[PDB]
Amino acid sequence: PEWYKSAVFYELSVRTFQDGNGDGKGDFPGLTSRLDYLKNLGVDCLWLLPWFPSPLRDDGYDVADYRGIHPDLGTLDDFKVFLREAHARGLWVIGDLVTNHTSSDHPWFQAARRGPTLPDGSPNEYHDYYVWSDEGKEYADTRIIFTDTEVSNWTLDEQAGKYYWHRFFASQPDLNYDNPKVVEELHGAARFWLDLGLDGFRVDAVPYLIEREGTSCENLPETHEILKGFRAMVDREYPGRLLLAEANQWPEEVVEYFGTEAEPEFHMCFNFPVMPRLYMSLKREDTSSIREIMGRLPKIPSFGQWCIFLRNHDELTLEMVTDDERAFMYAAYAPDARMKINVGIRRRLAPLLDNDRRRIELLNTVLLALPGSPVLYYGDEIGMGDDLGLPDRNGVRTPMQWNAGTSGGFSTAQPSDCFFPPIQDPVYGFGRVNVQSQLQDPSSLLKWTARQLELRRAHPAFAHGDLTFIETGNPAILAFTRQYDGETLLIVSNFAGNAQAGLLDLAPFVGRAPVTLSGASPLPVVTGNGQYPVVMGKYDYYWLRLNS
Amino acid sequence: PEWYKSAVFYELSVRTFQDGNGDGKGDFPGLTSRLDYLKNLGVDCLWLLPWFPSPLRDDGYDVADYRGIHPDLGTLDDFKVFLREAHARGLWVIGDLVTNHTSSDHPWFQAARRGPTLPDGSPNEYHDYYVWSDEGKEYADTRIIFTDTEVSNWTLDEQAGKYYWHRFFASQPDLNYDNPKVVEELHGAARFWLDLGLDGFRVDAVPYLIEREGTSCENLPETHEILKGFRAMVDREYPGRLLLAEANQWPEEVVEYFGTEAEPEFHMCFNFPVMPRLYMSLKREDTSSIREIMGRLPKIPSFGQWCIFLRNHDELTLEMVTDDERAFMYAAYAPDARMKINVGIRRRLAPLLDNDRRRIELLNTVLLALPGSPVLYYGDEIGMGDDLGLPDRNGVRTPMQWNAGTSGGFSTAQPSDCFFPPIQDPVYGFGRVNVQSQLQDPSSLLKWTARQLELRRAHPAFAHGDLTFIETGNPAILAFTRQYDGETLLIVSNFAGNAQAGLLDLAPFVGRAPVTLSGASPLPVVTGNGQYPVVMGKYDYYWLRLNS
Amino acid sequence: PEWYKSAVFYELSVRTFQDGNGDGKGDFPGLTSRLDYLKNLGVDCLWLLPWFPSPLRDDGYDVADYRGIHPDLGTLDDFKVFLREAHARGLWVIGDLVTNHTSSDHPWFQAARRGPTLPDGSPNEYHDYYVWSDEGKEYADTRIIFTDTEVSNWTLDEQAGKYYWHRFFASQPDLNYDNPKVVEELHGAARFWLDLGLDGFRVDAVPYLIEREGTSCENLPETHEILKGFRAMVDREYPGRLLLAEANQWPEEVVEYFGTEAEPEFHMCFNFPVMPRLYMSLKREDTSSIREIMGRLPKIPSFGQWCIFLRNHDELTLEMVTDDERAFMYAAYAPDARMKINVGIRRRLAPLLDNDRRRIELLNTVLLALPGSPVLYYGDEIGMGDDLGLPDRNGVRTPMQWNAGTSGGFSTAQPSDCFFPPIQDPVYGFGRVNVQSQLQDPSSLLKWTARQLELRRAHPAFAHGDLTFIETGNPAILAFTRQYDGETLLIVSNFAGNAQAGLLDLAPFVGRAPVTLSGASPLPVVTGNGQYPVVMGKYDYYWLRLNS
Ligand SMILES: OCC1=C[C@H](N[C@H]2C[C@H](CO)[C@@H](O)[C@H](O)[C@H]2O)[C@H](O)[C@@H](O)[C@@H]1O
Ligand SMILES: OCC1=C[C@H](N[C@H]2C[C@H](CO)[C@@H](O)[C@H](O)[C@H]2O)[C@H](O)[C@@H](O)[C@@H]1O
Ligand SMILES: OCC1=C[C@H](N[C@H]2C[C@H](CO)[C@@H](O)[C@H](O)[C@H]2O)[C@H](O)[C@@H](O)[C@@H]1O
Ligand SMILES: [Ca+2]
Ligand SMILES: [Ca+2]
Ligand SMILES: [Ca+2]
Ligand SMILES: [Mg+2]
Ligand SMILES: [Mg+2]
Ligand SMILES: [Mg+2]
Repeated sequence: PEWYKSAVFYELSVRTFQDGNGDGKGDFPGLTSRLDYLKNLGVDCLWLLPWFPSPLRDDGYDVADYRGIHPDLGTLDDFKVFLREAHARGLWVIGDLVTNHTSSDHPWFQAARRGPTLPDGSPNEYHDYYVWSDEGKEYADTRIIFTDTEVSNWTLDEQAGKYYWHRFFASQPDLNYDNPKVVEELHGAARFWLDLGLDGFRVDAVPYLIEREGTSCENLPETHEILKGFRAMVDREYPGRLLLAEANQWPEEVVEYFGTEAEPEFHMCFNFPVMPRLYMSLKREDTSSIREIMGRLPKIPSFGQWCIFLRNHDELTLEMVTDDERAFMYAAYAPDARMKINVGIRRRLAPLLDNDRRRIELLNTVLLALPGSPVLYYGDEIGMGDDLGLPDRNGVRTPMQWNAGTSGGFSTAQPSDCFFPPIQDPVYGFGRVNVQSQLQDPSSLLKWTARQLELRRAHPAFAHGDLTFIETGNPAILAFTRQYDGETLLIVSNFAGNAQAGLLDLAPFVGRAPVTLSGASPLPVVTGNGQYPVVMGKYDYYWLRLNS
Repeated sequence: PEWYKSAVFYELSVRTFQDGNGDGKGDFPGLTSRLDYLKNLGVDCLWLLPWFPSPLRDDGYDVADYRGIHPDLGTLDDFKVFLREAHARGLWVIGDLVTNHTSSDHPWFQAARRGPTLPDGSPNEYHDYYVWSDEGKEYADTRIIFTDTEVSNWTLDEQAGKYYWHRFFASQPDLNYDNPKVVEELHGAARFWLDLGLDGFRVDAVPYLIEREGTSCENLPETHEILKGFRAMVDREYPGRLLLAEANQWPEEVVEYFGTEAEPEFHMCFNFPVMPRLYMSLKREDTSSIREIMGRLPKIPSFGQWCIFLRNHDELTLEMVTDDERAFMYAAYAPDARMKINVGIRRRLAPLLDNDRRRIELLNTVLLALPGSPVLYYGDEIGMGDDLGLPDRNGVRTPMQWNAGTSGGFSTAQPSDCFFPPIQDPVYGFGRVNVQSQLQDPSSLLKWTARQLELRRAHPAFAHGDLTFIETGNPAILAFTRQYDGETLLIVSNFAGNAQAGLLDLAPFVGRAPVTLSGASPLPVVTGNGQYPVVMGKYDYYWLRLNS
Repeated sequence: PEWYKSAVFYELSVRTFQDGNGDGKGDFPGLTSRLDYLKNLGVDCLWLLPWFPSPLRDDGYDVADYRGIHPDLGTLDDFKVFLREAHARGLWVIGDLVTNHTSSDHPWFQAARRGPTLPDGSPNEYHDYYVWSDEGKEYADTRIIFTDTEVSNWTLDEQAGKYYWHRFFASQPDLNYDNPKVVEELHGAARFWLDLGLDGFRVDAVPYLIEREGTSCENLPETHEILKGFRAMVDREYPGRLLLAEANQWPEEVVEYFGTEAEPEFHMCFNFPVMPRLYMSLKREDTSSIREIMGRLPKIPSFGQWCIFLRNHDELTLEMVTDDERAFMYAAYAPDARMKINVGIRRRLAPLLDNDRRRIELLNTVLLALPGSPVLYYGDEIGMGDDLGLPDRNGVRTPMQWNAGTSGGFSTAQPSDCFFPPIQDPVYGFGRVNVQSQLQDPSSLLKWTARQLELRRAHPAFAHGDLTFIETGNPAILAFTRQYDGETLLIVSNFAGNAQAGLLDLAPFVGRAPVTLSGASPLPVVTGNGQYPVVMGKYDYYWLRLNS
């Protein structure tokens, strides 16, 4: 199969990973010096947060120049060396393609805001790069994403004397995909990096490209059409590259972003629908929603692969759960108002689970066992915390924690001069949570992650198999099979914090012996009616094979 | 009107309030020395927990003798002084009538377990006192109440070689109320205490008296009949005395336990329907469930009053809430499995609200301003915590905390020798939480409670007026009026942790000023459409009078 | 800008914070061991009370060696370790420079008092260090500061047979700043500590340096000139250090102590004029004094920052308020004779506000929201009380209360062996009020204070913004805006104990939507003419931003 189908992805932010020169900002040289770490961990493809020139009002997702390297990060030369050394070690690298909008500081908007027509009466060709309105009445009753900050998706520009559209911050005016010069402007952005050897893109905020009156301005067919065309371009000019979609929508609409066999869109999309149901189930001690929401995902094209994930650099999003499910999530996972933002909970994986390794390991094993390619968020493999004193979603973007030295090993700059402060609290600060500690610790979470990815490489059914759920007679116990190329894996997992009993419907497997993938230790042979009694300890995960 | 309509109740346990003599067990001489404190708090009626002789397998709710005083608590003489001194201070006292069942140790059951006929052939009249079955397949698919202890509501008696019935523990066999001799053993048990001057009874577990095949064995019309004859008795032989029912059922089944004007039952029932919705609304910042369960309550007889309460000696009960309501409450209010028992949450009021006085005060103001008569659980007026290392529901029955001396002022005996250990943790311990502390502190929870009761007493609409909810334009803001004898109170309460805006429908009251009950500070008069704009700070409660 | 404009200051006393060796006295080893506490609280600069050798007749403000460490506190090595550990955590430190006077035990004064001419007939260079009069009739009609102790500002030295000047205790003779050798001795004291890395100085009693006949001997131009020279010396030889002035004068004279842009003096002064008016307004429930006094303060130099404080190690000074205001304050806050001392009230914050956390929280938020940098008095963040059985102002200097073990955690010596006895009363004693308790209490005053500072960090308009008072129609409601960097904060505060309504004049902000800084909950958009109705609870603080 395709290479993204067997990849382990790792999300990181250059500005925040490793500082080479002491100025308190992460840079490409520093990242380059930590590629062995990543490769040794089991990671195949790096996804880098936006690295472009930017005023950084949205941490670099407000892009001022698509064909360069933000000075904080080094030079285009440093980037090219980084990418040569990543491929040297057999890693792929994808970047973040911000397509729905640019920074207000981008030259195109600096131009667009001079008005429709130029001092000499000739049309301003850049005015139609963005979306203007005289009074801002259009696209009413359209959802506001950054609700804690924006009262409107229209904002009046003082120089233009008109309103411009923005699905995100006001300093992030939306591009106009009804204008064909904009479609080409970002094909050209794509070519610039694909040409240098980048292996693909995470494509950002794709559901919000085209706005149409009388609709939600999400998932519009006019939007999908642009993505089909973006895929046809890459498919022709750069075979083998990866287009990955950030499309947090409900199951029926998400699968649309893969396109069809006849008309392909994305190769992979994040599985936003299952993510919140993992957390809900852990609290409810009941994995129904996991099974229900996955069952609502229609089959995807041949070339398609899901990207599975526990957390990332944004909040834990509650946009696409029901109202009762959202209320449950704030109650169970955000007991401080400060942990809420913009319809989601802005916390890291370990804090979200009360720093309980049994529960952390549990969800990571579901992450590695569900059908897709997993993506780890940087620092989650050592158990990093968060700093909710930082604004917006930056509390989960604090410096990587490398050792107990100055600034957690992130920089020789003082923690007060680092672009964000390395966490220093008594539970998750870098005197306790760092890579150097966990490399010497024989039983560290980091060592555990490495070992678990290793276990998964051994069994291609994780990467490529189907998924069939198994009845257990106990909602605390989720059980399913993964079949691929002759091998059958049984995954049994307890989402309860005490011992749980189950009776597994192993009818199709009578006469087979389940045996542990780790240590090749066999269980009683399935007999009789195949209803198989099991007991599990708290947050237990059973990775088993069903014999030939 | 009736005295229980204007009364403030207060629930305590003699074994646990005050130890007079130094042996570690609270007693009636000790309780007697604290009547002045209770008088000064603003309390009118003491409800005592079961004081009868007993092996204490359900803390005295397993009664071995309905006509005595448990030796722990002193003697029947000590009882008589206590009731003289309480009455001398204008206090009413009601006992706990454990009707549905007795202790296995009661001399009734020791006789009934010797078989249907005696060793000399004659028939054993005590056998039909309890409910029996040879195989114990009757009344199946009936709910277990103590789901964490009892596997079945039938248990084999080894000597009588049959099964007996028990809705509660196996040492608490149900009484057979088909047998009219049992109805008369409890009438005469009631008569014993009423003859001594006791002002009433709280009656225990009244839904579960009669059991019949093909029914749930709850609120059976037969059970109600027995209650009707109990009130008919008391109305005749002891006018003015009080019958109060513990009936945890859904709004439509609970009002039945009042009877009708023509056929009366209880004077008072505990308003269980609203109790869990108070907590949900605080966590959801959504006061909707309060208005809906209050709305499902049908009007009650003329003589009837609700008994409003936040907590008691039992768990917070999750039996009469939906499955999603129950699952939400576990998430929001029971982070540990230890905190759970028997479809409920075994935690004191202050721990339930994270010791946030602003929240504690809010639920109290709602407790004091809903229609009915409030009952305070002992020690919640100084903010006692709990001890969840103690079995069953004992963790909310730890000794009262009077001062910072030996065992919190409860006993001269060591904490290890007290019947329950006085709490000594750094947050709720008697070094931090005690009555001497809060009589000196000008602003303690204790003095706040005494003053809020003082303020309530000044406005009889609180105890007898009607309830009209009011539209606020914000699920977080609960607003209602109370109307009685020409007074109109307006009770606005924020259930959200941040500031909240609201538009109150004061259309009926255009032209009238609202003014504070405390301080006589008037707000702007209501005008025009009477949509009254209001802002509220976190957890704010506005007690206001609408001028005339 | 400069670091002290963003700093949160914290005032502590080494002898009283933490004893690191069991001898009952705080020391620098002990204070070093508590630095993570201050860091995690959100403190940036530690103002340490006088740490010099001294007989402690005024608790170390009678200095006897400006270049050493009082043996109670440890050695100069201990001081160096403390400064290294403070800076290693991003904490600045400043000392208390006692410029106006030395101890009578100071070597200089033991020398000066020998007479103008030594036994060998040669002159005594140290006689002219202090201020001498032959009959003590100069500067008559000049205020006595320590009115409860000192009957005159001239006292007869037994040995010199002349009169020496002292604005303070007779054991604190005033230094004579007309002698330029004196001026050099305190530039030299400054240099010593400024050379070890200390970040600056709180400068004690700076109005009273120079005395002149026919004046008040306050705020004289000759005193300001010496202070300009002190600023010049630091500006040149130690750039970036902080000079903070203690000048309790009337609003006009206070501002002089900043100097001018051309001839600079102090970087910061305490905002003494506003401090009493905060208390006046809380008792009157009328905030006009807060506005009248704030508005008599002229604009300050570019480098100027105000230091805001509620209480400190002194008495609550009533020196700079009218006779009627002072009589009110005595009536409202000094019921017992014992509570007055020298034109002022000697009580801690929490006793002053009757331990009402609502009122403690209100004034703390005004402290954090007025223009300036805030300074917290140690132990006030946990609600410490006072011991008015101690003499002078020591009642507010009792040891920090850390846990509920021996002496409250301050020392392993018994309370009766501690320099001052740690409080043990039922309301404020370390058994009820201590750090460890309040770290476990999910709702403690300590956590509140930490979180409120974090709220403040997030909005630079608090440190840096301007201030426009806003009409409300209700004197009980104090409303103002803070504008900086185009972020606009609206801060509304109720100073009364019941609900209050008002009409905010928000005309400059029509079309803006106010949202809570905590939670982002929106109030209605300002419409119409910006007359915005609000209702507030008792002692409510609305902390709002005006979303643009
Ligand atoms: O709807 C799902 C999401 C999409 C959005 N995430 C992406 C789009 C935004 C584009 O500027 C950006 O802030 C964010 O980091 C990106 O990863 C949003 O900001 C998230 O908070 C949210 O969970
Ligand atoms: O359904 C309401 C309830 C009734 C039951 N409460 C009473 C019945 C039990 C009788 O022995 C007794 O333990 C309990 O204290 C009484 O107040 C039960 O134990 C509670 O858990 C529960 O909230
Ligand atoms: O007028 C303001 C004040 C200054 C003075 N405070 C300082 C000067 C004194 C110098 O010896 C000292 O006692 C006090 O602690 C210092 O902080 C005075 O003692 C206070 O009572 C008073 O509030
Ligand atoms: Ca768009
Ligand atoms: Ca029964
Ligand atoms: Ca002087
Ligand atoms: Mg760098
Ligand atoms: Mg006793
Ligand atoms: Mg010491």
